[PDB]
Amino acid sequence: XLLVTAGLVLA
Repeated sequence: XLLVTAGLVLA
């Protein structure tokens, strides 16, 4: 995906 997380950053 294109996200905004911490911590991993996933698809």
